[PDB]
Amino acid sequence: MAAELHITPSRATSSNGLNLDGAKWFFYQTGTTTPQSVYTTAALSVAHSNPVVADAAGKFPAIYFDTTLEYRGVLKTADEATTIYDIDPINSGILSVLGTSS
Amino acid sequence: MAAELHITPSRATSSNGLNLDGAKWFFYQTGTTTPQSVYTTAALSVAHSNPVVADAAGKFPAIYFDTTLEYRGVLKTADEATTIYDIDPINSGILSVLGTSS
Amino acid sequence: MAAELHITPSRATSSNGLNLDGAKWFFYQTGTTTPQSVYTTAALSVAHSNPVVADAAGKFPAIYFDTTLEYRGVLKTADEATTIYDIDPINSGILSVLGTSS
Amino acid sequence: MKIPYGLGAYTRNRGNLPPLELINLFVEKSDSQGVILQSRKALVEVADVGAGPVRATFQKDGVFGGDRFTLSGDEFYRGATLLGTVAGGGQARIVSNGLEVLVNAGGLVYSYNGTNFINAGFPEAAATTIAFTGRYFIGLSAGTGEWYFSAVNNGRSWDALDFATAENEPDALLDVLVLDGVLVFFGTESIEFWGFTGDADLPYSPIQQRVFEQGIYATGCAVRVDNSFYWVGKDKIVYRNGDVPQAVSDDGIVEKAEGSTNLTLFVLEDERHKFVCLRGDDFTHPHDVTTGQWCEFKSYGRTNFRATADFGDDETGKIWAWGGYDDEGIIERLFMAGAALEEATQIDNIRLTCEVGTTPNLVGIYTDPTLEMRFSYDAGNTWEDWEAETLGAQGKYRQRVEWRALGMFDDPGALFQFRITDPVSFRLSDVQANAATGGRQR
Amino acid sequence: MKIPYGLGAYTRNRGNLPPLELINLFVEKSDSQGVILQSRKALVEVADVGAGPVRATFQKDGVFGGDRFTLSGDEFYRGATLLGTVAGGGQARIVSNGLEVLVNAGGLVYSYNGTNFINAGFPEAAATTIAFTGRYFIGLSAGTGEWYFSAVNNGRSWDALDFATAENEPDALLDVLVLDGVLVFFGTESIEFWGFTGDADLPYSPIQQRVFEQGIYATGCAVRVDNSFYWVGKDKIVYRNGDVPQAVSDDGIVEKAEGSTNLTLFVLEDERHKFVCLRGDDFTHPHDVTTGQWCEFKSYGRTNFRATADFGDDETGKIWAWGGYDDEGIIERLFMAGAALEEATQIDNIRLTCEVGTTPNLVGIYTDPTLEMRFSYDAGNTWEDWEAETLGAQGKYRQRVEWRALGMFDDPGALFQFRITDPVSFRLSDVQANAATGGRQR
Amino acid sequence: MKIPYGLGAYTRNRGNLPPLELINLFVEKSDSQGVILQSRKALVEVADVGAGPVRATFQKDGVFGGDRFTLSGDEFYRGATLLGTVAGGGQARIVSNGLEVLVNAGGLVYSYNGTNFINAGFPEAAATTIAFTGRYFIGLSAGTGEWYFSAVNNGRSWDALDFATAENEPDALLDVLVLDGVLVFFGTESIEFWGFTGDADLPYSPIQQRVFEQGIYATGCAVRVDNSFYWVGKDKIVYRNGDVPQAVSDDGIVEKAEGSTNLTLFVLEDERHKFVCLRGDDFTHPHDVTTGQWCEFKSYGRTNFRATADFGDDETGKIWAWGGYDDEGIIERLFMAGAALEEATQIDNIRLTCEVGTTPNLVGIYTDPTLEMRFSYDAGNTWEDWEAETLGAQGKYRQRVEWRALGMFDDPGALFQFRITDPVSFRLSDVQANAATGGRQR
Repeated sequence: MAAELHITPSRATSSNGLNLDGAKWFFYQTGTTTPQSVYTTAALSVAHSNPVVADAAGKFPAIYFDTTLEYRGVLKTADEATTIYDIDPINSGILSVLGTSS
Repeated sequence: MAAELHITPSRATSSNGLNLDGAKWFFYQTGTTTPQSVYTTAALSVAHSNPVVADAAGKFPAIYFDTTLEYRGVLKTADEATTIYDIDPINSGILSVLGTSS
Repeated sequence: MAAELHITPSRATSSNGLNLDGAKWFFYQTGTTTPQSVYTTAALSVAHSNPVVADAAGKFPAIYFDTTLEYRGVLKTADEATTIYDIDPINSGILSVLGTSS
Repeated sequence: MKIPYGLGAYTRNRGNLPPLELINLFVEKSDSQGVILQSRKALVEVADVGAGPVRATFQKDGVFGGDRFTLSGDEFYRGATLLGTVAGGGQARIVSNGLEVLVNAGGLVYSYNGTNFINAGFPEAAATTIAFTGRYFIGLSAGTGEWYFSAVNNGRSWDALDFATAENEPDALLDVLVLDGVLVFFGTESIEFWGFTGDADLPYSPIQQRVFEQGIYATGCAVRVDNSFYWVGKDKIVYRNGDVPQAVSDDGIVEKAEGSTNLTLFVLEDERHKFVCLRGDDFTHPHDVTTGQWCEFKSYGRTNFRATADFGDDETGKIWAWGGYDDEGIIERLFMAGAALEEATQIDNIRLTCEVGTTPNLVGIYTDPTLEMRFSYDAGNTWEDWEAETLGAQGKYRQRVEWRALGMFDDPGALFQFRITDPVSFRLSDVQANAATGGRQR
Repeated sequence: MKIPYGLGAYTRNRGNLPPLELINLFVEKSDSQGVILQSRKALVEVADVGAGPVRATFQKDGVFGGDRFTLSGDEFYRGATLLGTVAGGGQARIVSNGLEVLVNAGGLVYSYNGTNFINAGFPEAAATTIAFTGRYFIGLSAGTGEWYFSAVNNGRSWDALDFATAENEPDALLDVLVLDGVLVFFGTESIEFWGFTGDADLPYSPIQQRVFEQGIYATGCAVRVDNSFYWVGKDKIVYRNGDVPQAVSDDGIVEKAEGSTNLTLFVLEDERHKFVCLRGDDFTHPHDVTTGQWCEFKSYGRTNFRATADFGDDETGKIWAWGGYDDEGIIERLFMAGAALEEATQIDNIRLTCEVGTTPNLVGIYTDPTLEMRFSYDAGNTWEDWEAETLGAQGKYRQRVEWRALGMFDDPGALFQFRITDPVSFRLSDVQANAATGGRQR
Repeated sequence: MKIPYGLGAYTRNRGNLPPLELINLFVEKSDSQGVILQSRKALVEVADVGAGPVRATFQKDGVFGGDRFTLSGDEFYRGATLLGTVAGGGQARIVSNGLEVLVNAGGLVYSYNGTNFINAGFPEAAATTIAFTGRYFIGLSAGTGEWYFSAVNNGRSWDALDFATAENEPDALLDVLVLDGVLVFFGTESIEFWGFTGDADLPYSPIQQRVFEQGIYATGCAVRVDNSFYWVGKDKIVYRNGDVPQAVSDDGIVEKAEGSTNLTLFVLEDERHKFVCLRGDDFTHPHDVTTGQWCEFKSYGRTNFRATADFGDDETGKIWAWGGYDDEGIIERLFMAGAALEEATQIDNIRLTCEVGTTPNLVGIYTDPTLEMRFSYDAGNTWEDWEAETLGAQGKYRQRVEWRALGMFDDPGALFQFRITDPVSFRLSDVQANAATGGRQR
């Protein structure tokens, strides 16, 4: 009944056009810098490590959130420096927003 | 009342920094490897081909799902090889999840 | 209870593999080519400029919509030419679709 | 160029004429394209009753809430309840005013009310037809007879002294039709007109100098299509009411109607396409009424397109409507394109401008419909092998359908034949004989 | 050259036909230019009453000084006074002769005078419609019924023995219309005509051989447009009165009217443009009556162009008229221009001859309207990106609007699409495919 | 070549359309030339009465020897005698049979005879119009009323029981007209027809199925032009009697009539040119009836061409006729000639074929009339300076009127404008764009 839009996923690239390897997403709580878990499957059962790594070309694996609680993610390189992105509500709350308001 | 986040769409690129052309998204059913349809407009009327192609620089067109049924997509190159991504619930169920649970 | 999928954000790149700088998203109304506002924070308070700019490597800042009203965005370069993308419902209506139908 | 493809179903076997014909394709106008051929919608299943050949059905909205009255085999069904039986006869008819539902065969008149179903008591044994609803109920006595009428809105009580004789047909009476306030009585020899009087003893009176000389062929050969009506006539020439009765059937419909000793007429409703079907032994030629061109409906695997006075079946007791596609399995759709040529040519190409690549199938064998064409020499008295081209998968809206190595045509006319037997919807606007080669990925 | 731009709203989805259509643009003639496309005037706010969907309104000059009678929601408003309530029903109607103002719904008949508002006392419970004003008041009984009539100029006193039955429709009665001294009664099955007698006991009498066979679809499907009238019919084909009833709806209006199970008709008055709107579930196709071409009115941000039997809203209780521009925010106006091409071409240019640079804005974002066009291949089943050109500021009356780098068109036809969504008035006379380059500062 | 000069007054401001128009020039046929534009005759002074706006005048030959009856200001004048006064009202009317001369306003009915002028005694207070002369006198009661009638040839004695009500308009009555033996009553909602009976008690009877649905706009909007008549209608569309009422006003007359809240109609008699003037707030568009083309009469120095229901003035109490020239000082006469061009041209010349050098003046400033023309770009939204050429003195019948250094026209159309404001008579047959150079002293 409704149209969902598709966005192709990108790679971990530097300020130049080159690709990065060993880039690390650090997923946190809402604004507190305390580590949360990120699951690897369609369900919410198996959680992989919170500092994730990519391949030699910069492929991150399948990353799934838990929509009842907020998240916050950054990017770092292998030397833990040069913060690429930082997004404070990186999740879009489907159930956690409709359950408190609206 | 709620904030929706924006993500810029990417291109079909290889393991190197170069762009790919003629890359093909194959959209399937949930986990069965049976082809489903993907629509090209804001509504759900005109469906383009299930093996889609990009431009000479790797631009995919506007891709819209049907949110009442799940999807699964991959990427291949022109020679039908070197599977780039594979995401088993590539759609996020807005109505199909709230209609069965929650 | 439900799994939300993650997509890594991309950069503003040209037809070649090089990155672009000073790329401009123009956010509009639904289909009318009239400018709307785009907010910069988690809430819906502080709105930055509608022609946005990126960094020297093509980093756009945090871009948040208002989910009760539709949007439409394009891309241009610094010389206001070579339209990269054009997506007519670039937002996915969470509340504005459920409030009129379903 | 542009080759003239045929718009009618013209197959005459008096001479060995070239048989240009349509199968399951009718002609309508448009505005973007000029003249178009469109497909025939597939048949569905709507209501199912007890088995047997369905003879006549009936439902409305202002009588009994909309309960489906049918005559399957030898007995009623009101929904799925049995409601007694009917005697055997030739052609059925259901008449109602809202408080009572009548029925007929060749034998008897059976009335109905809230809970009872017994004999209405026609003033003699047999009956042919009943028509009128709103004020009276009018019955037609079999044999050399007249028409009887009942009391006001009371079909369960007839009378013996309530009749009115005719004065121009000595043989029989076969059919009756309510066109206006006036009545139309079909004799075997003449056609009369009887207006409404407004008395109590005799309520109808004749119009003096309005007599048509072409009597009806049988008891089921008159249809109120429009503001006026049609009939079949003592010979097999379908007519049309007017100042004088004009004819609408031509050669190739008249000489084919002799082989069938049974002829009926009915309507099929499409959106602003009121077809008038002439059902026979094997054929079904529906005369379209808005753009009046004969065509041909043919269901697959059988001897005739299955229908009756409504959308009921002729077998197993089924009723349907129009809907969608991919229900009847295989729908054959065939058209003709000829040249009436005189000099030896070099046909290097042939082209269709159809609708391309809009099939909804992704699994199964129908992902590429693959229509096929067929050469001919000698005015279609013998043919050649098929040459098949695909139509493309879904989303490929740019696919030319053409054949490139045809050859020489030393004929009184080159004459082609196309066919698609496949559930995908089909359209055709134009054809092209010789075209040029430009393109960007198509 | 000159590319034929479409004059009607033809979108048929039987085949995958090229959908040439108009949005908020209608066709009229002129004398300086030949054939012109003109814009749709923006809507205003005239009178505001209590909230709810406005069902039927009424004002004149010779009754009560001109007080606006409306039925918003469930209750009257005479100006802003409440005036009681109405029972719930299907379609409303306001009838007056100057000394009393009646109203209706599906339920009851409510009369009015100088200071009182109580029940008029219909001779039974329900009522469908009331029409006549000058001599009698005529009511239509719901169900299998007849029409009642009151005393002379006295709608507050009915009588039980004052009726007259019909003799041709057994199902129901739905609508009534006063065309002349005669009456027009719409049945669900037939249409009758009843002339004026001049007696005291029974004041009306039927005309004998004037019966139309296309009964009305619903209770709100008949409009007196002109010296004659329109209706909708048992199927979705809008007709027109004459010697025989002719049809005015074609393909692309008939197949779209099935999806809506609710159909109405009304007029919108423009200066010598009497539009006849067919309102449905989402569409509104107004049939122009002077140059009879279908078009499409669509209000922005909604699902349908908001209107009713008059200029009232379908929501919040508002009434307007036509006036000016820049009131409804955004008015979308869209037209089509296609080639029906057959050979590969080199389209180097495309041109409009519109009205140029007459915007009244100097502050704000609307100082340059900037319409935009859109390529297509494959008969409009997929499209391309927009190419936008400005229209110029105020006072710049010399500005060509053209696009210069189009390319090759290997198609069954090149097919373009233009759009302006902006409060500025818009005109179009002609287009040009290929032109030359002369000029003096333009 | 030959440039098409405009024959009508088409100025539509919906779009910014090119405003081709005529000023004081109408179109007729001829035989030597094909189609011609002719001038408007100047106005004179014929009869002068006491001051005030003249509302309605009257004179014949078979009543009172031909004495001029007028209503100037608030009081009569029979010649120069005062003859009492009139009450105040909206629209006047003078009715006579030869033995008595009636008059009207919105208020009262005043009769007249050989020496007395007192109240005729209408059976109630107010009156709208009086029409009939030969047998009866018919008055129209204001408000929701009927029409009264007097005795035979006796307008000074009315009666209260002599009336006849209408049965189709509940609002009001506004105007009455005697077309034949029948009568025509204009309601605010409908139009009725009433034939002549031949009895004594009630002398008139209605025709049953002749009702027009376009009621009159006001009390002064109906003119018997011809064997049939005209009116204005509830909306501003001037109609015409026939089998069905057809319309004669187009765009550019309808959208201009809304700005005036006062609309009248009358005739101006020319030799076989029966003009039908539509007078408003500032405009006067006379519809010619023999070659039906709209034009425009405009008197100089004022806001409107001064006239009324006859040749009376709207100010100072004057009555005239058509005659001669050089009386009103300045008569402006303006016409348009355009190309609807598409490619860049070289207009080296422009030419008129007018009447040349026939002025009767030898002293004064009008010995050379010297018309002048004016370029335009951008469809007439801005203009250029005048270029004037003389017309020659008297006796110089051979003088080409041309302009020789025009230049380039890069437009949607070159568009010129000519004007002569001078008492000399003016004619035009043809124009020429590019011509050649031959000659013998001209």
